[PDB]
Amino acid sequence: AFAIFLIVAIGLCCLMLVGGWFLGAKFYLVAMFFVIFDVEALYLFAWSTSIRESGWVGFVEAAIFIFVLLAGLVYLVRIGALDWTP
Amino acid sequence: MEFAFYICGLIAILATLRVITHTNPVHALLYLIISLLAISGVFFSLGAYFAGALEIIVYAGAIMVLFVFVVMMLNLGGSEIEQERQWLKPQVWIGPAILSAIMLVVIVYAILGVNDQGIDGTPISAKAVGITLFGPYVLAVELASMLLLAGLVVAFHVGREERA
Amino acid sequence: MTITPQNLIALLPLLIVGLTVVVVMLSIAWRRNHFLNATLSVIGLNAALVSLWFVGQAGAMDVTPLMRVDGFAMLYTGLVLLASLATCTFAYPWLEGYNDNKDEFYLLVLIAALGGILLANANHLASLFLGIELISLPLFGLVGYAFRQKRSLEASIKYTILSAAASSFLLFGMALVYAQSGDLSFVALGKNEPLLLAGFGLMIVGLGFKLSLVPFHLWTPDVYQGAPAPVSTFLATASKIAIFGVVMRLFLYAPVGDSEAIRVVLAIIAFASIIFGNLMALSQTNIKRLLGYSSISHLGYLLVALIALQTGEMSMEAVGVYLAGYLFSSLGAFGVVSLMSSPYRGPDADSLFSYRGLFWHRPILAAVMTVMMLSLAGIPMTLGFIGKFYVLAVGVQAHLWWLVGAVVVGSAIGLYYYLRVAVSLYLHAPNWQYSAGGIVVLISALLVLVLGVWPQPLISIVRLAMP
Amino acid sequence: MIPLQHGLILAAILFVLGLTGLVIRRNLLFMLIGLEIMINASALAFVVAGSYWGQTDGQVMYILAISLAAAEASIGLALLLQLHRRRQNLNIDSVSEMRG
Amino acid sequence: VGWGGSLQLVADMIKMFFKEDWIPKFSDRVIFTLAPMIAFTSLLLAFAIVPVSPGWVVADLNIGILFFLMMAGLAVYAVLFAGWSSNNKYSLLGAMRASAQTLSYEVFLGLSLMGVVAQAGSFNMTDIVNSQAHVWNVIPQFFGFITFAIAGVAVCHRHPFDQDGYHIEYSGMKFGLFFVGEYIGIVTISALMVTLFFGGWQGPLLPPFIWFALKTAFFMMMFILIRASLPRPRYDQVMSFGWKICLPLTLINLLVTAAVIL
Repeated sequence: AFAIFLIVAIGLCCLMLVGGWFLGAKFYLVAMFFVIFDVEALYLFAWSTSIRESGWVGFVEAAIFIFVLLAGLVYLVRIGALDWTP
Repeated sequence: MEFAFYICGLIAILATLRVITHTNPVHALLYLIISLLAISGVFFSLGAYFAGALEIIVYAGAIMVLFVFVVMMLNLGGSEIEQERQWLKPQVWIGPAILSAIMLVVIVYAILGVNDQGIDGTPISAKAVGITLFGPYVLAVELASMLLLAGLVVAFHVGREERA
Repeated sequence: MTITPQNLIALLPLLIVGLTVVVVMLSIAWRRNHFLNATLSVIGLNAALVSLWFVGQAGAMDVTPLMRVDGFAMLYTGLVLLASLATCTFAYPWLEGYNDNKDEFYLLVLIAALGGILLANANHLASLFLGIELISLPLFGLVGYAFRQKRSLEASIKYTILSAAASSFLLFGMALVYAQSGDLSFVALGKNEPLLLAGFGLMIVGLGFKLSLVPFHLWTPDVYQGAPAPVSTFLATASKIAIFGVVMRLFLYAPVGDSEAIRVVLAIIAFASIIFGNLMALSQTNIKRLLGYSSISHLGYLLVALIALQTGEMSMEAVGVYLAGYLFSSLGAFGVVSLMSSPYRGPDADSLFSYRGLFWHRPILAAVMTVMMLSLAGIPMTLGFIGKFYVLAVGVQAHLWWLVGAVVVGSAIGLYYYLRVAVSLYLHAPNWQYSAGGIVVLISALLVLVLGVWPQPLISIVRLAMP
Repeated sequence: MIPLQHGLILAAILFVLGLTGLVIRRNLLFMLIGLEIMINASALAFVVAGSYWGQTDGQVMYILAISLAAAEASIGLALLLQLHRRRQNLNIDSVSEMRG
Repeated sequence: VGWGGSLQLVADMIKMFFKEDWIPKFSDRVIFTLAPMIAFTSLLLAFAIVPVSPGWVVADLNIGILFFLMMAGLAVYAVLFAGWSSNNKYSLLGAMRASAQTLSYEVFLGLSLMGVVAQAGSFNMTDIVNSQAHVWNVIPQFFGFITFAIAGVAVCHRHPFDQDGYHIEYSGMKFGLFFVGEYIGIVTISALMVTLFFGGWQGPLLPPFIWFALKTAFFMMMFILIRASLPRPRYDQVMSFGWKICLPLTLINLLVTAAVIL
């Protein structure tokens, strides 16, 4: 299962370590955009898990959620924060 | 899950002692990622399936990437070590710890007063969390979005660009 | 439950303001203009005031389990909206002299209005958290607006670390209560074991930072000196006005607040807030630190009413009218401070020694500061006296003799610094929206005078709102 | 089986360890780290509180708790950018004007 | 040499071993030993959720898709820790730039996969591969398909070129370790592209397990084919045609699927 496979993987990692020692700036803010937008889209991860039974009210709810998110992205692009970057 | 719960809690308890104790910031970042993977093990020990995976995607995988970015672009390694350890004497470290001790033991006494009533391994899947979030908690999601969008405006403003 | 048109009419304040953020953000990305953004933001907040009438057509009802809409929340939404209206009219004259990016200001104030009008409507512990943080993020960022000074950034950073710390105390307390109780809904809570009470004390810590209580008041001087005066109008009035509503509703609904174990602790905090405010407030020669010191004492008088909410039904209207009077007094005073900084001027030079004269410089504006400054104290012919009078009556009604005595001796101590500023505006001397800013503070001066001499119409509004 | 006190004790210890870390250490970076260590400890209490009763009351605002943490962390890192850009010292006593 | 084309890779591995490892002075050691593992082991454990067959799925853990995204997040920590261990400005800014590109194109993969999740209605990978009983999830999510392909080849796969010198500082057994990891990385993206979008375990007339693994190679080879086909773009241009034209695509595709399902 998962635990057996993880134990096997970490044992192989320990074995290859054993074999290895036996043989002998600025404009990062695009990054911060990610950090917002991961948590924004994490609510969408919950919604598509049960789209069917939330139904149209959840659909209208999710439409307004991503419209706010898409309006924020257009603001980011059209300001000039999100462009060519270091 | 009981031994799994215990080992993840002690790893989280210990790695947290390390991150408040250590000096090298990158080692502090590394020990706290150990803490965050330990907490996801705790969530999966308890049964919160949409929290253990959720914490690793975001909390150990989005927020701390931004922390790592700032500590390598300041290039602060090699400066402010000697006087920074001179400030933390063990006699200084003892002082506020007794302050935090008072509330910690009161909480321990307050939580030991109640009965056990041990829960079982109840599995809580994402099938109902997405239902409950967009049902009774419908307002929270939309207003929660504004919390992030507000963070975006202030982070562009305080992270304002210039000629340099 | 699902969405019915009754729920949408009830939610109309949270909706108009949210639609305003979207339109303001689109307008910023389209043109990046100060005039259009100020007009668009003030129109949305005025549209929210108009739509308060439409939710008054709707009765006392729920939207979700998170929120409960009553007539109490109608009045608190109104207080927050006029403060947001007040802060944008005071920000245009200050921001005309700002060098660049002059348009993010209204976007953050609009987010803070969403946060304020979400703590008015509360029924579940989570809505309490979605509201506190929605308003903090603009207050995280707007005290750091114009970070080009050496103290705005200082003030922003001190408030940032401390407000995140309070939110972490509130959240940890919020769960330690929910361990005993099966639900976090205010009503469903309490259905006196130490863990519930211990969880309650943690929420008091996380709430008493933002309400500026006695062991948490240390932020209120520094950021009030550091922040721009337009931000101080919002930070003095709207945040704590909105926050006080949710902390009162928790004790009214929750049966645990009926018990005397929490009551004694909050009374001692209220006792010490009055004393530890009004004694350290004397020595200050800075007007912004002076108003920040008085804020601690005003929130203390609100607490000595709140402790006797559970004894007699007059405490509801007492808290409401003191909040209305406290809004008008602080808006007039902080508007005059901001109106002295008609350009950006870099760091504004405001001090009690810098306010010698000011009657032979600008006579009308000195009269407004004097009227409001006498209204803060307890002098009659001002709305602050009627608010002071109800909190004395509430303390007499509930036999809180030490607490009502603290208000009187706190008033006796606090008369001194209000009167110096009132007379220091009479010593010997050492654009269109600016006229609009003068109109706002002059309108407030007329209101506090006529509602001090003639206070009945404001009581009719308050008893109309209270359930 | 794991009872309430064992889980919540993990939550309480982590909050105290978080809070302690922020107070003792000088650098603003470690103050921000302590904020994250104490916002997850509160969230750890909520999940074990929300999983005691066996419903979806933990994961329904555990996400709001980390949304606050994400927004706080983004602005906190931005504040340290401007702080090192103005002055090369990064301790909080650098911005400590208007004393008393 | 070997008589097989893939067996020459094994030859290279032999030509990779028994080289000594030198410790650079004034450099960290814990990331020096662990930063190889995050590029290797993390995508190796992205193969713990691949149902090659219902009798030979690696792990029947209750949530599949999230455990893919988790690893796809930890993929950025390896690029950073190698750059901080290099301790050279020529490598420092390149590691920052390479990690910025990974963070830029990590956004699209989660939002592209939710459309397939929504039409399947679940995360668990056995529930997916029983949903592909008659029609695979490659007809409806064409936009989700192309964006997941672009997001897969952006993360630790050198398809936009621009890779600087941040892996130069490792040249011993760890160079082969990164190389083994990226080879393992490309087969899991190809396998996951098949078993989540196409149908694994189908077999209309031939053993299904063979019928799937056959498609797996086709994508794996196809990625190599396009790697050698498309030239290098400008590093400014990938961010210009990143968030502008990819983030709206997954969300509008998710709404189209929400209208189709509902």
